[PDB]
Amino acid sequence: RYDSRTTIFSPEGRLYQVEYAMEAIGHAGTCLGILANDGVLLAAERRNIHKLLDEVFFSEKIYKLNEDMACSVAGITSDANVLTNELRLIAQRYLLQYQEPIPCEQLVTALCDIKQAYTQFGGKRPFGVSLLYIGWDKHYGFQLYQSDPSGNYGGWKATCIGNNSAAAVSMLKQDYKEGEMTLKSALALAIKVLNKTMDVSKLSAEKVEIATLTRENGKTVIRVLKQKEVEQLIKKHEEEEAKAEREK
Amino acid sequence: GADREVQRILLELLNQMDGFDQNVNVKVIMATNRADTLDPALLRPGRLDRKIEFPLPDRRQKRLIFSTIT
Amino acid sequence: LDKQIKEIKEVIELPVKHPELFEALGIAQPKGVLLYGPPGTGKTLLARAVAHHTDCTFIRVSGSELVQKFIGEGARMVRELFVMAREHAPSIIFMDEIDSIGSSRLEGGSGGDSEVQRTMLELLNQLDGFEATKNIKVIMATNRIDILDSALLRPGRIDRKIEFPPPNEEARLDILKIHSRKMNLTRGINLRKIAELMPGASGAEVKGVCTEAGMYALRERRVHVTQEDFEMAVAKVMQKDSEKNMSIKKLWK
Amino acid sequence: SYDRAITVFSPDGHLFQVEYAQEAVKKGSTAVGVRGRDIVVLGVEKKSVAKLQDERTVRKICALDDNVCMAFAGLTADARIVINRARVECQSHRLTVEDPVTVEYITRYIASLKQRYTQSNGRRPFGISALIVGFDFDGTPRLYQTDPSGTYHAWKANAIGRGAKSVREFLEKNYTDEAIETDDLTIKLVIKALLEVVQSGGKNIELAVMRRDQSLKILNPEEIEKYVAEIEKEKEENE
Amino acid sequence: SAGFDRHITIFSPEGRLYQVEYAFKAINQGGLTSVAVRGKDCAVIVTQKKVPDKLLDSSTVTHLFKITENIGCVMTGMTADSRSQVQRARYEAANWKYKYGYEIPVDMLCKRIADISQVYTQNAEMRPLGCCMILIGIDEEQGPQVYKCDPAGYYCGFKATAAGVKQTESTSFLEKKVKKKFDWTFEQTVETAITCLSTVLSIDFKPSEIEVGVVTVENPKFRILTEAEIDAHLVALAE
Amino acid sequence: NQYDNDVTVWSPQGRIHQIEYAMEAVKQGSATVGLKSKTHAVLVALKRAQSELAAHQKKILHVDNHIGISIAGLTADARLLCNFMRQECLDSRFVFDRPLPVSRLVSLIGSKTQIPTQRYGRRPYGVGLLIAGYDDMGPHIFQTCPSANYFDCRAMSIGARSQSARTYLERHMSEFMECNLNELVKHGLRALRETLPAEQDLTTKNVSIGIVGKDLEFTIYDDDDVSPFLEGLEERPQ
Amino acid sequence: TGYDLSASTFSPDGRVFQVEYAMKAVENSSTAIGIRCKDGVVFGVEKLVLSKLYEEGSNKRLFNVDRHVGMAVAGLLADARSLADIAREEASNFRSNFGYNIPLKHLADRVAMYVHAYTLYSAVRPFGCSFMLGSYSVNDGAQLYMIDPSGVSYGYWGCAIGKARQAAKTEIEKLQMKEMTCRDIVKEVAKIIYIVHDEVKDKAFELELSWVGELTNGRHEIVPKDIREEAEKYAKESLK
Amino acid sequence: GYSFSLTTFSPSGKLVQIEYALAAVAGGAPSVGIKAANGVVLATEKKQKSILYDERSVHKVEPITKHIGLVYSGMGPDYRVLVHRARKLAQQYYLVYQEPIPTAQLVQRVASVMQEYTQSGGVRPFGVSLLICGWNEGRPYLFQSDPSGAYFAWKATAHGKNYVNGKTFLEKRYNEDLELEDAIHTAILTLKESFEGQMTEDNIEVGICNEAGFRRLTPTEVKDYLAAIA
Amino acid sequence: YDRGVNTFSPEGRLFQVEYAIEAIKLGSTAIGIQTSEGVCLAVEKRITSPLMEPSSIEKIVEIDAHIGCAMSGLIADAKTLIDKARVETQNHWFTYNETMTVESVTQAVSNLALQFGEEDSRPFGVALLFGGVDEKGPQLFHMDPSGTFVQCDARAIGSASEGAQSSLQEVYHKSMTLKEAIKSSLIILKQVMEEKLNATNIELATVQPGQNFHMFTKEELEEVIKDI
Ligand SMILES: Nc1ncnc2c1ncn2[C@@H]1O[C@H](COP(=O)(O)OP(=O)(O)O)[C@@H](O)[C@H]1O
Ligand SMILES: [Mg+2]
Repeated sequence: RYDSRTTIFSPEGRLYQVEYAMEAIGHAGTCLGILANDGVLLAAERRNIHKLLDEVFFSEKIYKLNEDMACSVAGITSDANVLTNELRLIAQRYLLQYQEPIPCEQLVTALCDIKQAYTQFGGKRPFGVSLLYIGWDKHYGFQLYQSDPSGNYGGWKATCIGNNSAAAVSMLKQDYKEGEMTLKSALALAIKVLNKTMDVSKLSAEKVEIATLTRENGKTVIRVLKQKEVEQLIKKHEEEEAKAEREK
Repeated sequence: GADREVQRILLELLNQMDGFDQNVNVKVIMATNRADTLDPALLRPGRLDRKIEFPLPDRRQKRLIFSTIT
Repeated sequence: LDKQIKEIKEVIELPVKHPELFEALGIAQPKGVLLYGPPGTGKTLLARAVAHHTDCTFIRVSGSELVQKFIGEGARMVRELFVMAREHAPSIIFMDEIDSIGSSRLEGGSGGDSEVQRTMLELLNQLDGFEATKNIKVIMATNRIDILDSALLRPGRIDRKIEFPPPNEEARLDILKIHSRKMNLTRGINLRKIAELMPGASGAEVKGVCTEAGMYALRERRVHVTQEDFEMAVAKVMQKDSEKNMSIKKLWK
Repeated sequence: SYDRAITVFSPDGHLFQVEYAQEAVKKGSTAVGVRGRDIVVLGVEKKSVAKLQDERTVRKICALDDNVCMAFAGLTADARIVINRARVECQSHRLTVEDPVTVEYITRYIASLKQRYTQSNGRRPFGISALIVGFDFDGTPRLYQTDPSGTYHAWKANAIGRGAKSVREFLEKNYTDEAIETDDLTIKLVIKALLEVVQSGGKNIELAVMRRDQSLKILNPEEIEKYVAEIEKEKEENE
Repeated sequence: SAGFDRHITIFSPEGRLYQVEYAFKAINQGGLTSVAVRGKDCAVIVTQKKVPDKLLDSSTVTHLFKITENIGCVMTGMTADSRSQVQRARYEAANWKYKYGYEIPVDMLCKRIADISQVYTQNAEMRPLGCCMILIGIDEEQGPQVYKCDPAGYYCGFKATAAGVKQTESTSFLEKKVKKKFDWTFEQTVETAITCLSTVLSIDFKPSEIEVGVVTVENPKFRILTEAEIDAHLVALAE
Repeated sequence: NQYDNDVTVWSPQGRIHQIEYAMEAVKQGSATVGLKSKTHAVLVALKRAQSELAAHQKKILHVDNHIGISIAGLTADARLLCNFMRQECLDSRFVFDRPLPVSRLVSLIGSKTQIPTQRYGRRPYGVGLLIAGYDDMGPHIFQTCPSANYFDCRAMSIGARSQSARTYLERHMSEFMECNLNELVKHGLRALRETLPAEQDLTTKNVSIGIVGKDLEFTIYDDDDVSPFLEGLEERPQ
Repeated sequence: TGYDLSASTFSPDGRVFQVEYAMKAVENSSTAIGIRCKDGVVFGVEKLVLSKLYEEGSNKRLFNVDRHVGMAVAGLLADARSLADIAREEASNFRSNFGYNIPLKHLADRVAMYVHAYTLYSAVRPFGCSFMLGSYSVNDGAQLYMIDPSGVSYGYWGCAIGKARQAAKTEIEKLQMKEMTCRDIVKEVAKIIYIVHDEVKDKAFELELSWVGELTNGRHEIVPKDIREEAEKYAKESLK
Repeated sequence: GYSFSLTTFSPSGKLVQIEYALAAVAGGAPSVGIKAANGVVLATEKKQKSILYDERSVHKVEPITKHIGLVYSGMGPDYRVLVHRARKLAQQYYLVYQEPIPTAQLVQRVASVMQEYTQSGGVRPFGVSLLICGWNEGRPYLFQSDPSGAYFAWKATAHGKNYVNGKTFLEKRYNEDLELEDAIHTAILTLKESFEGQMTEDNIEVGICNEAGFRRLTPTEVKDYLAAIA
Repeated sequence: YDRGVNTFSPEGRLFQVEYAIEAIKLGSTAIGIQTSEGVCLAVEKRITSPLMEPSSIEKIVEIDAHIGCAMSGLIADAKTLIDKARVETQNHWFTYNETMTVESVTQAVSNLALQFGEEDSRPFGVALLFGGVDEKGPQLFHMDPSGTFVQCDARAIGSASEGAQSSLQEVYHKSMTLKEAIKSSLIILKQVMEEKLNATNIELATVQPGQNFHMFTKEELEEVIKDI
């Protein structure tokens, strides 16, 4: 059977297994890299919904590769964990060799390349994880990247994957902003898209996990948003929709 | 093909369960050994009206069964 | 389903009820519509309603019924199905769960099907050849459109797509009122709360919840229902009593 | 005995999986390369910047040498893999061999890599074809094509991808046997070919030029639109 | 049902490993029972030596083995698998003495054997060994221990539960014997074991038809009871 | 068949039909005949013709000053085994300057052919080999088969249409034992003739000879060498 | 067919049904008996011989395992040859490492381990042969062990393998095999081989005798029946 | 379905074999682990097929470190191999960093090995759900790992037979400020709800992590909590 | 009996490499003639387009200054075989300083061809024709994916090999001058295979014992075209 093994093409040449990996990503928790300037953000609402969930790390979706590198997670949980460990390993290799921070595109290409190599050989299951990168480097500064199971990578200023990914990117292209669209407007737009995509009326703070990178002192900081800031962000978006109602 | 065919069997069974018209007084009862299995779509309350257990006869019940046959 | 019913009313009713515009426009009438959504989302109900209002005859044959155990039978059954379609003249043809044959086909091994594809291409010829498309239309339903293929979807073939998302708050209210219209309600019933306490309802499960409230009333020999009956009926029809812990967040996230 | 695999033959002898790789290449976008009198030009189409997308990151044209460049059309993951291999091979050959790299050697290396990747069980072949243009043909321009069958050929001008059937005939229609004087003329012909883009707009065509002695040259959209305007003026002559 | 049982490293839809259950269907090995009993100062194992033909030398037909001066073993399963498991236990015990300087304990030995069965259960490279196993040993000032290890890869070494054809009747008889309070001497323990064997098998039990191993805190050297001792016990219980 | 894909699976018949199919692969080859005397061991091969202008394929191989072989089967496996005999003869002579005894060489060939018959995913060498040798113990003619069974034989014939030659060799078994070199080689030629159809007879095109003796090294004879051998032999009447 | 396709998957019912095909394979081959006399073990093996194209002693089924260890096999001859080489390897390993002669029990158990291990791996198959090993250690006595394709190593005072195991065993059972000496045992073995279908349906065959014993100095030898052929005369006298 | 092979995807993106492993889970031994204000309590049943089985011979709560306690879902031998690996991994971390292994990090490494077994075409995962109690930097931690290689943090949870009742129990029978004694009482109460048949010192075993150290309960203490109480 | 060469059919034939002969069939033809004056090879390019560089298709190759090669089948596997033949000639000459017998080159390439189920991939789907000279005679040889090889005086391989082979058999004899054999080959290829001769799709290569230079025919086909 063609679809049973990753090394067999369709008669049309398409690969069924990586397609199945993307339709898997279809189940992933909604998470996006928002459109921002002089800053960047990686909002990733947590699908984890249960009272006794401890969330002791307070972060299970956004993982900091270094103080200038953060990545998102959308895919198989264990595959995502081992992949994030491999990201940290590769960044460590580059830094230990050069004593310089790794560029965004180079690290993204390295991970996607090892992913493609894993998908290419037989007897091995493709990594069913797609992910996003927010970073700042010497060559290009602020960058957001998207990567798929096949090993394909690309640059997106604002993108979303996971649950209703198509709808999310659709309304992101709908009310698209550019230029003066700074980090705060990025938080507002991320709040908007998260409330629209999620079915929760008055989206709860614990259900969403947001992180952001900002160039402080030239050394940069990556802050994962705590409960309070998410709280007034969501409350401000709610009163903003109330304001939109007031126009009528 | 056997797997796809058994899945179509289950789907046709559910379609007939929801599809038997009103004013027809047919009752449908299913037996099972485990009941921890069985698709919740069939266990959907819109077509399951009661779930009755028949555990192994214990004391008293074994006595009643033995007396009844004997 | 007001948005869905308006789209389908256009696509189906407008040609049969008012062919002249299409003759005035010169364009041939659209042939068929595909419906996709979660199971129980009134797709068959809506198709049946359209069949009723446009006064055209209703013929239903499920895709699971199409398979059969023998080669050369699905082709025959589809062709004669459209024979009944033509002999009944103004009519609509329903293929519930066409995805059962509109599915992935076995790509080699210890065996193969080769007949699901054959019934598919036979139906594809029948609707492609616009066989006597005078007051005859087709409609099919598919669960989780993703499993379906684009072979029937190719432009000159079936023309329109419809989505049947899970009912929202207002839709749940309407379904509750519609099905409980016959029920013997009691003062103090607040159906809005029950609708709120049922996020992500499948529409048919709303019929399930009202049937369950009636069953609770019946098992106590009451011919009347209360808010409490619907409230504990929600507890059984929530359908995640067997869910929320089959390890979903894990290994899938 | 049908295909079902990579290392078994159909009863008539054909290997179906390499044909499937050919079909996978056929799914890819257009890519039409030529070599002129002295310069080699390339133009890639169907950029389709998705608004929120920034086009530059994908890098539809990649240079891996002191002087050689083109991507590989098909699945871009295999393209990046073979890009890394081409980087490694060109740098190693330049460092190790008494003389620098030549286009023929790198083309043979890529073909052999594809063949050795195909010739085994449990190893998915690279379903990507490419058009290599190099400078050091003893200081002459020349063009090769690489096919996932692990095969390489030397064209005067070739097209692969979605327009492979069309543009090739277009080439056969007007590839002038007179060597293209004022290689700008060959670049205008390439622009006319790029007017046959998948979107046919011509406003997002990414073009590269290398005069067989120069390094990599990149054509900006405005100066490429200048050649598009010259081609349009030539086309309007039919009046 | 078919499919989750063709290979060992596949779970059933209910999560059942079919092949581990399959391996239990050769532990029957019609003819052996292997009753094990623990008494206040002794540990006894007895097996039903079912000799099928006269020409065999009865010494080689034995099914009880020893690798420790104070540890005895009895097997129940396919004979080649039994002897291979005994050799593996000998290997492990020899490694333990060579490493730690003192002989392996009974609990640790059975755990190691069960872990070997487990690693062969989890990996599809090899069939798990189809035979169950019982040790008797002594732990320092702590007493006699009887341990069981099966192709399930797990151990519970407890009190008895003979892994022979007469599973349930023998197990229930041992429960009933221990379900009533009584003392436990070496003679009483061997009497309990032999009574279990006789009542579950109902044969006349000639002395050559059974084979007994035993350990005791009075003399911790694991010994196989002679036919004279076996017949003395038989006549003691008969009267 | 369910139990006939590989050599590792046993049939209910108490057989492995893959080995049997290797035997059929062997009999698919053309006939070869071997016979020995107290003086010489001779083998003859029916070289299959490819066309009237192509070389008739070699079927007698020569690796030793005192040992030769005649093959019937896939040329790949036969020549791999020939290179194997090259290796063993060479290191034996290197170790103790001794021309390797043919019997132990045949035993080694059988042992090394047995390995594919017990391992999954490796075809047994589907060839049958006739081995002629002379050693300090005597003259010797063996056969080796993909079932790895090795046999010693005074007279013998393998391949297609071999039954008539086998019967002829049985009949003249009473003769070979004190036959000289010329009588033995002529009887082998007639035995190979027995295999052929009526219209096909011994000719230098399809006949190859290989001879080892107590006073002569193993040598192969072909068109220019076979021509003296065939002349003077009785023709085939109807 | 069930799951009886590989000897590593435990088929329906504890019986693998894969090795129980190797026993059928052993059943195919001709009989081969062996008797432990007072001072030695006599291996009497009949090998069916098509006198056509033969070499009056080719491909004999008697082989030397060790200078003192003799053996007999029934079943596939190639497996017998390879495992005879393996047994020679094991005997040489013991001889080199321990500095003295290998006990027959340990050699038999190690060969049974080899057989049992080959029964298990999926990529390999069990041997289609059952065999019987004999030796005499002048220090303590005589040893004999018979091992089946499954790897079961058991002792026999007298044993048989092949196409007539039960018939040959019944013939052996009435021998006064308790006390007599191997010399008459050779004749007993020959006539027992001949009484069970010498040439009734199969045209011709040859009889080979292997002998280890104290009077034979304790080493393994082939009985030189060329002297007066007394066992051959006895076997042909067994005509009635 | 797509379960006979471990290294392939289904058309819907599911690798059916691992949810088959999770179905083997929750069919095994019931067990409940909760986190109190101070310590962490894990309880599991000990009920064998016959009375002959000396249950004290087979402990189920195992101390990985003096500060770590471990409980499984019921897959015995797989639990044993995994607990051996976990003990060795904890030892490696203890010697490499010269500090005891963090509870969360220990669970991470264990789940990493678990994921390592979730690949190739000739191996199978250990169908075991693991409950880990630990103390780290004065903070109590309760974690759960599952054969898929995923791991999560729970204030309270349960797995094994009749696990949904334990989930509801810890939903309404829990508050995060529970004392240790009341935590053990809640654990034995949810064990009573989930289990079938009575219990004594013989039938249950419990391990408690406190910030000073972890310890598995003696059966006498297990009876003290289970019997004469609740 | 379809998975590979490690399976034997009831008739013994391995049902994998018959498909390798059929893969020989799907390739374009190649002709070789062995004459006392010289050994010649003719080869059809099957040129897809004139935009192709005709010499880029390496269906005619020079193994060494004393041996040339043509072949039919799969071009990549053919190139691998050609590469091995060249490195084998290089190594053997550099070590022993004696000329590699063409038969020895066939032996080495065949020994490589026996590397799909004989160690530890798939049969090399290509058949080769070698034409060479040596200190003892000018020879022509043919070999196939099975690893067997044979000495031929006039051989045809590839598509439609039967008709070309029949014509080659009918025209051949042992006393032809190389000119007459060459011309017969060209007229046969013209009549049966594609069309009239042209430098774009046909190639020729000849070898003579005393000529280690210009092993090919190139830029001189003109005299043929007018006088063919
Ligand atoms: N929006 C709705 N309004 C009223 N009834 C509904 C609605 N959605 C579902 N139902 C009820 O649920 C049932 C769904 O049946 P069907 O239409 O066959 O579902 P599907 O088309 O998904 O198979 C119908 O009988 C209908 O009465
Ligand atoms: Mg419906």
